[PDB]
Amino acid sequence: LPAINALISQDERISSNPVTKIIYGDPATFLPHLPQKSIIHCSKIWSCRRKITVEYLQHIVEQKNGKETVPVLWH
Amino acid sequence: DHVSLMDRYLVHGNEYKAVRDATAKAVLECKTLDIGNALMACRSPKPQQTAYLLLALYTEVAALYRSPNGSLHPEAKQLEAVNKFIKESKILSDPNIRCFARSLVDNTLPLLKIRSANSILKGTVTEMAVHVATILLCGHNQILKPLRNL
Amino acid sequence: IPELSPLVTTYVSLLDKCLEEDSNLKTCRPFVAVMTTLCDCKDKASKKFSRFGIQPCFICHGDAQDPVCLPCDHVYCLRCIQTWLIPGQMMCPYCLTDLPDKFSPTVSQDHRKAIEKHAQFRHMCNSFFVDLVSTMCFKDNTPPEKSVIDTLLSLLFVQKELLHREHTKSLSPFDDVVDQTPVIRSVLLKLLLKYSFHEVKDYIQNYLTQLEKKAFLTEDKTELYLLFISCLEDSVHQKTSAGCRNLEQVLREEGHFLRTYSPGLQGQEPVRIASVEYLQEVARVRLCLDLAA
Ligand SMILES: [Zn+2]
Repeated sequence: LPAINALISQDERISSNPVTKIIYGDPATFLPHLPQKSIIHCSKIWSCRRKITVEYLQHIVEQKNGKETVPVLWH
Repeated sequence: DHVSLMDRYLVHGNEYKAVRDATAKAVLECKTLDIGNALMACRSPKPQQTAYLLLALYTEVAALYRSPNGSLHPEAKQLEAVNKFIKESKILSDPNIRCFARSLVDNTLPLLKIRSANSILKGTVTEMAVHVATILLCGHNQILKPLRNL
Repeated sequence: IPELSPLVTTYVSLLDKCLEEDSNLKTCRPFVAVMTTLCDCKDKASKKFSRFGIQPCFICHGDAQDPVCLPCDHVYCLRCIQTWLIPGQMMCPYCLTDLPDKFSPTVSQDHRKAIEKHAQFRHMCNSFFVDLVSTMCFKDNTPPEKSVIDTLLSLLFVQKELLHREHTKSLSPFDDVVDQTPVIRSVLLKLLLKYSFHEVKDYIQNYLTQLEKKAFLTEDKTELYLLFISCLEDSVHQKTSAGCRNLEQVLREEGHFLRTYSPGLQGQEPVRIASVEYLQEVARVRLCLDLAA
C-alpha cells in the first residue's frame, strides 16, 4: 500500500494539478509565499494522522491474534 | 476548469498503464492497431488482458461522457474504428462481453445513469460497480459464479 | 521458579514497614524509600540467582547471546569475544585477568535461562513500576511534588559510563537494559500529560532540554517534535473528552486562543529552539483546525 500510494501519487495528469501536490505526498515548499526552511515547518510535522477509535482497536486485535492472546478485549 | 478525475485502476500497474495510455492515444487519433501492439506486449493472459481492455475503454469513455465539454466524441466517426477492432480481435469478442462493451460504447449501459444525488460519491460508486462488472464478466472462476448470477 | 518466595515474602513486609509511616508515594521520602527497597530487592535477587552479578557484556553493553564464561566470572557475548579476543589481547576487558587457552567454555544451560528469566523479571517489574507510577503517583487531579517528578525524569536516562555515552531505556529504575540506538518512548510523557498543561510546562521543558543536550543534538529532530505534538494533542483530547463541558465553552475558549494568538514565530524558528509552549501552540491550533474541519 505505500507503493500503491506512490503510484497513485505519480500518475501523469493529476501531478500537474497543484491540489494533489499540497495533499498527497509532495512538499508544499513550491508555494513561494511561505516561511523559510525551519526545523518545525517541515512537511511531516504538518502531515495528517489517524483518529484512534474502537473499531480500529478491534481491527488491531484481529491482526494480533485476539481470539488466543487477548480474549477479554476481543470479546 | 478541466480538473479531471482519478483513475483507480492503476492498482494493476505497469501493464494496465501502458494499455490505457495506448487507448487514450487511439482515442485522440484514429489508428487502433496500437492497442493490439500493447496487447502483444503483455503477460497475465486472456481474462486479465480482457479486464485491462474493458477498464481502459471504460475510463476513456467515462471521462469523456461525464464532462460537459467533450460529450459523445467516439460518435464523431470513431466508434467505427474501435468496433471494427472488436469485430476483428477475439480478445474482447466474446458475445456477452461484446454485448456489454457495445452498450458501454453507445452509452446504453444502465450503470452510468446511477442517479446518486451526492455527486461526489457517485463517481466512486460507478467506478466500483463497473470494476466488479468487468471482473465478473472477464473472470471464469468458481468463487464468482454465484455473484455473476447475482 | 519456586526458589524466590522467601525473598519477596520478606520484601512485602519490608514495603509495608516503609509505607507504614507515610503511605503517600506522591511526596519525596516514601517514594525514594520505595525506589531504594525495589533496587536492593533487585540486586540482592541477582546475587541470590547467579553468583554475584549477571551482567551485560562489557563490549556490546547488552545481554549475552551464546554465553561464554571467563575464568574470572565474566559473562560475555560469543560474537563479542570472537570479534575481540582473536588479536593479541588474550586478557580481560573488565578486570584485566589473563585467560589461558581459548573461549571454549560456553554455558548453554544456566546463563541462557538466567538471562531469559531476568528479562521476564525486568518486564514484570517494569509493568509494576508503570502501574505504580500511573495509579498511586498520579492519583488525583493535583500533580505530585517537585522532587518525585525530577527523579522520574532522571530515571529515563542511563548517564555516563566508560566505554557510546547517554543511551535511553524504557522507564526503568534499573541500569542493565539498553538500546544501542537512542529510542524515545512516550509512556512517562502521556502519564505526565493527564493533568492540566498550565502546571507541567517547566517539567516537560526541562525534559526536552535534557533530550536536546544529550540524545538528539544533531539528528532527525522532526520525529521527536512530531511525537511531542501528537502526545500534546492526545492530552488535549483527553482533557476535553473525559471532561464534562458543553461545546460552547470550548468554542469560545479556543476562539479566544485564536484571535489573541501572537505569531512570535521568530523565537523557536531557526535550527534547534523548540519550546514545549511552542509545540503546545502548534498542537492546539491543529486541534482548532480539526474542529473547524
Ligand atoms: Zn556483548
